[PDB]
Amino acid sequence: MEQLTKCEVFQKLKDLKDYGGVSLPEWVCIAFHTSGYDTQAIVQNNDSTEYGLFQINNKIWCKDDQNPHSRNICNISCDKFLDDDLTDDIVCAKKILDKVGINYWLAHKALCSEKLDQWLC
Ligand SMILES: [Ca+2]
Repeated sequence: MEQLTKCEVFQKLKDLKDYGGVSLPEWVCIAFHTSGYDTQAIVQNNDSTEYGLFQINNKIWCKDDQNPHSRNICNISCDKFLDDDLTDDIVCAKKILDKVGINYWLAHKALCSEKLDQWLC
């Protein structure tokens, strides 16, 4: 695993600032709640696997050995979301937000609405 600090996440996610109207603090909050800042996090379910900081699934967003019949919307191999370069992770996160919305990560819960200044570095 590779856990980052809150400040490292803040700096690394700069390019997501205000994307879709989501402020930087919200992205950091999303990252904390999604993978605890672990860029190598992998979570398995019966029919799918989620990868990295943004926990992008191999059912619709990326392709891996477990599911080669993935829609591969982000057109990339999931293992790409397990390294130190968040560049492609960010490119794909924007698509998820554009397409499904912030609830891909929040699941209808208001986990990143109050005291947002707490997620600032
Ligand atoms: Ca990456």
